[PDB]
Parts: sequence; structure tokens; C-alpha cells
Amino acid sequence: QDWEQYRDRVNMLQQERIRDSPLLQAAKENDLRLLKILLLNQSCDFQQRGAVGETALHVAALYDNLEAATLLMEAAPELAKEPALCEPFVGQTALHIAVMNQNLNLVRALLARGASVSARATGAAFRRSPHNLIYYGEHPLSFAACVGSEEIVRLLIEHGADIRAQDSLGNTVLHILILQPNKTFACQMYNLLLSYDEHSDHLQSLELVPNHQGLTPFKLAGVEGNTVMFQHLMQKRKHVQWTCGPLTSTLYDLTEIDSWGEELSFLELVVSSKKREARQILEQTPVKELVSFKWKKYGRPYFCVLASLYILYMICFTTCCIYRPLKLRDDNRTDPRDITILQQKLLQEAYVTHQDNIRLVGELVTVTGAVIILLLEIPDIFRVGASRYFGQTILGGPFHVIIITYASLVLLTMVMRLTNMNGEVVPLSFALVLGWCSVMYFARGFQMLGPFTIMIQKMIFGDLMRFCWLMAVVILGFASAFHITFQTEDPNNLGEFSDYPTALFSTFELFLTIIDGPANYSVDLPFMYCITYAAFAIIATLLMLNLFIAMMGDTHWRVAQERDELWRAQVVATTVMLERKMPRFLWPRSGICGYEYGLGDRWFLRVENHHD
Amino acid sequence: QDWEQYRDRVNMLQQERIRDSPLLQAAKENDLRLLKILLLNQSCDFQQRGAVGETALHVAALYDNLEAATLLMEAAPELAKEPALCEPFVGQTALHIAVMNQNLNLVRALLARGASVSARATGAAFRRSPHNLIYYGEHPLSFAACVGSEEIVRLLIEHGADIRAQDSLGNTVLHILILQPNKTFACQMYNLLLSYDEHSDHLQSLELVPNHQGLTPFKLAGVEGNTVMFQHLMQKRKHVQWTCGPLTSTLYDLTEIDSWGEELSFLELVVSSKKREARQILEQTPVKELVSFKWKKYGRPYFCVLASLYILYMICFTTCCIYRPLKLRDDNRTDPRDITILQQKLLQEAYVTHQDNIRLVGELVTVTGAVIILLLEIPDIFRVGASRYFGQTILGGPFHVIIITYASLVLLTMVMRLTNMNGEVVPLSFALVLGWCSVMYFARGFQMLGPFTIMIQKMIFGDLMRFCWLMAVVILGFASAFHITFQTEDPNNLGEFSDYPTALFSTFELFLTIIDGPANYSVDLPFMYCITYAAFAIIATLLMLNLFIAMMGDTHWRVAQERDELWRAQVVATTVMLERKMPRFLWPRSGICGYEYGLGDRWFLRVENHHD
Repeated sequence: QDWEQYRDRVNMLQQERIRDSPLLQAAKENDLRLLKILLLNQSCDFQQRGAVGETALHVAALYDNLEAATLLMEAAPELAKEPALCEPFVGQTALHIAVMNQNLNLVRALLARGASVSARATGAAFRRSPHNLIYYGEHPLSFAACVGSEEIVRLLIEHGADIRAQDSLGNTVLHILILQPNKTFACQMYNLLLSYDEHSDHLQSLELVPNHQGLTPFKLAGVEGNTVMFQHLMQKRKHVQWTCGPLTSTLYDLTEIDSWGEELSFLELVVSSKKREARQILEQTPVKELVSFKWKKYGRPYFCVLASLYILYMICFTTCCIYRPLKLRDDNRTDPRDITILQQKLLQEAYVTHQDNIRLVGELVTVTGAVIILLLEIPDIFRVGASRYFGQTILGGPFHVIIITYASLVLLTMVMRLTNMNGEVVPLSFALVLGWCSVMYFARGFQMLGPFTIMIQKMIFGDLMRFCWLMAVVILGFASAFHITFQTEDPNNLGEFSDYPTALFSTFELFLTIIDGPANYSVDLPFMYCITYAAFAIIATLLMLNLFIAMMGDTHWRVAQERDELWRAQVVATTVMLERKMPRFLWPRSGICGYEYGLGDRWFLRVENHHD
Repeated sequence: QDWEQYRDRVNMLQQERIRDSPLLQAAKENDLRLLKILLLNQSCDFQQRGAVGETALHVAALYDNLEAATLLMEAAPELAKEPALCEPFVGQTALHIAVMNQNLNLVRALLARGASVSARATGAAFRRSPHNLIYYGEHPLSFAACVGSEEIVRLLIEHGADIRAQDSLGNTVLHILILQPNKTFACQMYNLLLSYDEHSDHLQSLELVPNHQGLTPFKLAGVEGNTVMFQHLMQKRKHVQWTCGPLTSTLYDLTEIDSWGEELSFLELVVSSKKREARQILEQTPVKELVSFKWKKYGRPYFCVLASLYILYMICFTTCCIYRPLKLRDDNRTDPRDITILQQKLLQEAYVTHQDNIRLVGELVTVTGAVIILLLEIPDIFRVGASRYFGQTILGGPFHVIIITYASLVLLTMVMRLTNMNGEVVPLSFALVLGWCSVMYFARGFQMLGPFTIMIQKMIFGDLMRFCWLMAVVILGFASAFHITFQTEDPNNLGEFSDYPTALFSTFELFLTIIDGPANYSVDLPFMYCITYAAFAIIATLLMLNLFIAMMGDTHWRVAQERDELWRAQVVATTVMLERKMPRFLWPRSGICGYEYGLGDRWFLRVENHHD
């Protein structure tokens, strides 16, 4: 069964036992007079529970019923301390339910009895999933903070609610408020929980308490794509120096963005986030002024020096494919089967020559230039995880599938040599169509060439191959029908259709008008040919091509703001990708340090404004 | 280092010494009680300054602190007369800083002490640059005028501020108000400074005081593209004659637009301005009614007479290329190397003939028709400056690179004659593909043909050659992979790929479907050919061509208002370009003169309205 149909059984079987039991019936309906009388004559033993396993007070708190709920707590002393027992609802007590409803007087009544403010709700319907519409955490302080009810929030802290508790995923009360869809109404709540902070607990500040996967609530505001909470967490870390007219020289702290850490870099997590909204943190005023300083000062010359050691490499690999050891044809086997054109095979002559030694040192450059590419890509596979890394389209994208299968086919051609294999022309032709089309990677600078090469990528996955599933059928339709008409005829006159793997290939060419329409006006073609071909020229090359241009012409202004918003996030992905690699010799640390103009040990970045 | 990182050192090193010095610490924080006490026991010698070099009063004026600033001027008599000394902040006194903040009582206190209202602020952070967010000039009267604080403006004039002073660039107080982004709020200020005018200084009016590069503030309102200040400066120079119902016959002055000057023409500077907004002065009501009078009356017939002396010239140059002295082939060298087709070379026979004398007078027309083009373009290079002139796209554009390299190749062909050189067919083929494609210049009239020939120019720089950087790679990818498969084979059967400069050229043709797909069905092509060619027909001629049509199809309605706004500014550029050239015989001066209907010596233009 699906889980969606499993919980629909439980939420409806609960509604049966409320109808069956007379005590639970009056709780929902606020029948006070029954609940006074039915609790006199042996007030019912409260293991009498629903199929979920809840007491009468959980039913009385699930509905807005003050007066019936208080009469149950007077007769029964301990209903505030009982959990539910069904597996998607484990531990949800009456205090978890009264807080959710924002019921002001019922929470006051429950806390007067001493209900535990540290009860976990560990059910399978409270954890975060794409098929649960709420994620409010486990502790009841977290329930009050997410519903925007500030009066219950300050009421629980006065009774012992600890703002430093964590749920099973590790999220504290601050991690959850960033994960809420109501973005602009949690900033009022985040100011409140900092005033209740102990300021005694050394655990360093609550803003720096880590998740299980390592994210602090500052660092989680970036990954989530929360542009409102990012500015709020930055008001603590800027200093205003002077205001001279319209100018204002404010001074940002730059420590939780200038992370000098082994793998938890803030600028890595923002660009490699799967959330679409994370590409807008990169335009906020302490960050946009930073990654346009790394790029224009250092990241642009090191990416133009290194994009011409890769043109001078691929121009050293084609001139060692052209010059390759072809002897003369030492055989007369081309005279049988006059259909064959073939001539001179191969050699083993890198040694005995005057111009295969200049060719030799042009090969060992290409041999030890395809092992360096394997040493800079393979240990970068495991860090991201081999399935995110080949598909992000920003963090490299599908230019790491090409750049490895280029460097793998240079090493095969070495093993095709030194053992005297024959088909050396098969990897050399796959290397040169992939090796040059990887030089197209280095248009990630060059604002001119930049956003164009995304559109090639976006029209080869989205809009070309949905045109090609419905044309592997039309060129199987007509191509297997031209083979039938010319199966009778002679192949010496109009012999484009002589064998069935070329019946498909001549018809795929006729689709593109590359080959002309096959006609011979000195002979009688069969009459069935000119009917099937007058239908092929309307479906294939009026309609199906001129509608593919139109499909290309309207999905290009839909992606108008979206490829240009994606290019500026592809310069930031290049700058952090280089800062892992190049050694510390190159790249002094960004920002003016502060131990000589002595305030501390932090590394600052100065940005001045103009009030328009 | 960058200059941007250099000033971030200085603005932060200043903030250190404020923390270090106890006197400067209390000035920022408005600690009045410390500043009373610390100035009793040897009030500190005010060469004690920041790293910029400022006194305590500059720090007290940099913040909104009235009471601390007055206590410093009572103890120390001369802090109003001290400048800062750091090179990007030279000369900025306390009065330059109090005016910027729009502090009303502190400026009153400084002027009561006699601070100099003529102190220049000659720092390197006040000059105009694309990396300084303000340009407010140097004198403190200019600081008050730009911040929109009219009360400080009239206060400084009463104490001796001279509205006729100039800064290092030469801009007066009126030149700066036109350069401000707050356009519609300086018109209220420009009325104010004219009422304070002396009207005693012969220097003719303040509206006519020149810059260092010659621009008056009227003439600077056009170059900058300020459509609001242009109408305000024109209200002084129009006369209303009568109002007859809805009609109103107003009469414009037309003297600072009718400039009869050597090089400072108002209509030249507006069209050749690099600012984008300058193409909207040409639609204002005293100017749009002028350049549609020069064009429709005189500028249209002189541009149609002269665009048919250039068709009757290029039709006299092709019929002297067709008829050229070819003899018969006097050699049998074409019989060796039967691959050669060649035949009859050349002569020296312009003399001995009956029909090379009619050809002779058809050559001397083309010889002395390519020296006239050199005499009308070369002395026009130096006037604009050889780097603006070849790239404006309005003031001629790239039809002066063609029209000179046409007239240069007619003179080479003369030197290829008279000395008996051989390769005369090499300049004649470059002259005829450039000489006709320069007749396309004369679609700058003809509203039909007009805006079309801009779009050819805008799709040959913007959108064709960003398609060609990523296809010098695909036709180097496949073309160097077809040479590898047919390097074995014999060139007599399927020999499109026989030499590597034609392996590129057959594959560039296959991209455009011009040449058919190279196939020969009577022989066995290698099997590797039909795999590499089934990938070439999808990448090159489904995807890459049909996406170039789509790129052409969506960047054409972006430039929809923008090529038609650019054509009407290309008729105005032609009209003033002709008025330099053609002599005074042709073209009586525009507008009705006024010494016979005697008011003055000015030349007027009458325009009547209709109130809708």
C-alpha cells in the first residue's frame, strides 16, 4: 500500500470510536452537562482510548473546548502526562495539541498542572518530507514559535522551556524558523528569542549551533535561499564608520563568508544548492561586493592564462593525429571486391625516422596531459558525490563527462600503439570531436560569449530531444517504406536504398534536405515512389522542420531573464572552484585584516553607499 | 594595487586614531562632559590629527553634533581655516563637511567666525570618474547647490559666495547642476541662482560661460541628454505673437542652435554624443521643427542627386573590369599538370586598339573618382579623431572603412598596370565586393529602406559573430575527423577530403547544406564515416542552424523601438554632414532673419501650436 492511504485509514478509524464511546462523544460537542454526569458513576478508566491511542483530553484539546477540558483534568489527575501510541503519532501529548490551536487559556491551565515542556513528538507524521504540509519540529516550544503566537512563546520560557534543545534531525528552534514559508513574519519572532538567551552558556552563541550535517542557522539561511533572514543576520556584523553627505562608509565583518574551512565554505553551499532561490543570496550587498573582487582582480587573469594552455594543447594533439605512421598499401586485396577503396594501413615506426621524433615529443605532451586531467577530476568526484557533480549545470555541469572521456581515449590510443592493434582510427575520431567541443567550456568568463553557451546546453536537453523521440518514428516510417518499393528495382540506377542500414541513413539525410530527392529522369521509377515521396516532403520538410525553428524561437524568450541570472552564478562557481586548486603562493586572503589597526583578529571588507 | 583597495586602507586607518585619541573619541560620541574637561588641562595641540590629517572639528562636523562642535571653536580660534592633507582629500575644510550634511545651525556658526567661502577641495576623490558616486565640484557653494538645500544656498551668497567661480575641469555652478541624476529637482534651484546674478558683470550672461572643452551650459544640456533642462533654458528665448482660438503662434529664437561656428555646432554634438539619452533632444519642439525643414526642403534632393552619381560610377567601373586585356594563351604549360585549367594571361594593350580607348576613358573616370573619395574622407578623419569616427554607427559608421578600402584598391590596380604585374585579379575581386556593398550606404533616406539596413549592421556585430566563435570549433571538430577516415581511401572516389585546407572547406559547406552529403553508392565507404556523419547532421544542421534562426527571431523584436528611434537620428546626422561640405552657393541660411522687421540681428523660426 501507499503511505498516503495508510494514514487515511487511521484518521478515520479514530472518528469511529469517538462515535462509539459516549464519553468521547460529548468531548467534541462541548456537551458539558453529560460530561458532568458521566464522570460521576465510575469515571471511565482512561486506557479506554482511540485506535491512535489518545485519551479524552487529547480529543478535548483537538477541538476549541475550554470548559470540557478543565472538567476532565479535575476528575482525572494525570491526563497532561500521557502520550499517543500510534506510530505516525508517537508522543504527541495534550500540550502539543493545545499550543497548535493558539488556545490562550487552555495552555495556561495545562502548565498550572505541571505538564512536561520537554516531551518529544517522535511520530512519522512530524518529520520533514515532501508529503507532509508542516514541519514544526518536536518540542512544544517549537510548535509555538512556528504558528506566530508570541504570547505562548514567552509563556513557555517562564516555565522552563530550553531554547537550546534539538530534535532528531538536529535542528534547533532557530533552524526551523528559516524553513518556514511565512518568511517575513518570523523576523519579528527571531528578535524575541535572542532576548531570552542566557548569555551564560559558553556554548558559543546560539546563532552558531550546528546541525547534524553541519549547517549553522546563518549558513542555512543561504542554502535555503532566504533573502530576508540573510540581511537580518548581517545587521549584527556591520560597523558604520562615517556619514559624509550622502555617503556612508559601512564596514562588514566577513568571517562567516570568509570561511577558511576544510569543506564547509559558505560560497560553495550557496551555488551547489538544489533550491532555486539560493541564486539570490549572491546579489546581497556584503557578498556581491566580494565575488566581484575575487573575479576581477585575480580570478579573471588566472582563467585566461589557463584557457590558452588548453588551446595550445589541443593544437598540439591534432598535429600529432594528422602526422601518423601511414606506409604505402603493401597488398593487392583492394583488387578483389572493387567496391573497396582501401589503402595503406599502419606501421611501427616512431623510432626509425627524422620527423617522427618531432612527432614523438608532440605525443608525450599529449600523453602526460591526459593524465593530469585524470588527476584533477577523479579526486573531485568523491567530494561532491558522483551524482550531484555530473548534473548541477552550474558547478561544472556536463563538461566533466566530456573532459574525462577525452582523457580516457588518449590513453587507449597509447595501448592501441605498442601492441600493434589495427583500429586506431576509432578512438582518434572520438577524441577530436570531444576534445575540441570541450574548449567551449572556457566561455565562462567573457560576458559576450557567456550566456550563449548555456542556451546550447538548455536546447540540447530540453527541446532537441523531445523533438527526436517523435522523429525516430517518422524516419522509421518512411525509411522502411522506401526499402519496400526499391527492393524489386536494380541498385545501379537510383541505389540510395540498397541495404536496410542505409535505407534509414539516406532517409535521415533526406529529412534535412542535405541529400537531394533521389531521382533519375532517364529511367522509370515505380509509381508508388512518387506518392510516398510527395507525402514525405510535406510532413518532414515543410511541417516538422519549420515547427522546430518555431519551438526554438519561443522557448528562447522564456529563458531570457533566466540564462542571464544563471551566468552571474556561473562566474561565482568558477571562482570558488579555482580557490581550492591553486596554491597559496597565488591568492593572498581577501579583505583587509585587523590586528595591526587593532580591534580583533577578523578580516574585514569595506563598502560605501550613496543614498539616492 | 587597485585604487579601490587603496582608499579602503585610508578610511579605516582614520577610524583607528579616533579610537586611540581620547579627545577625538568624545567628538564622535557627543560626550559633552568629557570635551569640557579634556580641553581645560592643556587643550591638545591640534596638529594631533588623523592619518588623513584632519583636526578635531572635521571629526565633529563629520557627525551631526552641534554642541561639541561649538565648544571646540571657542577654545581653539582657528579650526575653521585648516585643510586636510591626504592626497585623495586635499583641502576639504570643516565648511565643506558641514554643508554636505545639510546642518543648518553649524553652517551659521562657522560663517560667523569668518571661514573662507572660496576654499578649493582639490582631492583625488572629488574629481569626476566612473568609480566615484558623487561629483559635486570644489567650492562650497557648489556643495550646497547639489544637495537641494536652498537655505544654505542663499546664506552663502549673502556672505560673499561668487557664482562665477570655476573648478579644475572648468565647470561653473551651473554646469554641475546639469550633471546630476536628480534631474527634475534642480530646475527649482536654477531659477534661484539667476536672481542672485549681478547683472553688472559684462562677462556676457552666466548661461554662456564656456567650459575648458568649450561647452556652454546650454550646449551641455544637449550633450548630456537632459530633456528637462533643455525646455527650461528655452523659455527665455521664445516669443508669443498671437492666440487665435486654439492656435498659438510662438516664435523661437534659433541662435544657439543656428550656430554658424567653425566646429562647435550644437547639432553636431548632440548626434555624436556617447550618451544614450542625447537622442531625445532631437524630438523637442524648437529642434524637431528645424531638422525636418532642412531635410525635406534641401537635404532630400541633394542626397538623391548624389546617390545616382554613385550608381552611374559603379556601373562605369564594372564595365571596365569585364572588358580587360586578356589575350589568348600563348603557352602549352597547361598540358603538364592536367589538373590545371588555366589559359590567357594579360597584355599591355590599352594603346593599340579600337575598343580599348572607349575602355580607356572609362578607366580615368574610375581613377579620378577614387582620388576624390580620398580627398573627402582623409581630412575628415582628424576632425573627429580616428577612433570615434569609425565606430559611432550614426555619424557614418562602418561605411567609411569600406569607402576608403574601395578607393585604395582602385589605385593599386593602376600600379598593377603600368609595371606589368600579374595578379591583377586579386584587387579587382576585392574592389567589386566592397564597392557595390557601399552603395547600400545610400539607404539613409528612403523611410522604406531606412531602418532595414541598420538591422543588417546590428546582426553582423552582435548576433552573427557570437554564433561564429562557437562554430569555428564544430567545423574544426568534424573536418579534422573526416580527414582521418578518408586518409586511407583513394581520392578518385569520394574525394572531397583530399587535402587539409579543403577538409575544412568541404565541411564548412556541408554545414550549410550547400554541398550534398558526400556519398557514392557504387563503392564501400568506411563504416566509421556513416557514424560520424549521422552525428554531424544532428548537431550542425538540425540544431545549430535552426537555433540561429531563432536567435535572429527574438533579438529582432527587442530592437523594435530602438532601430526606429535610431533611424530618425541618422537623418539628422546626414543633414549636418552635408552642410559642412556643399558650398554656400547651395543652402541659404535657415530661418527668417530679422533686421528688416526690425527687432535685432537674430534669425528666427516660426512654429504654431494647437491646444488639444
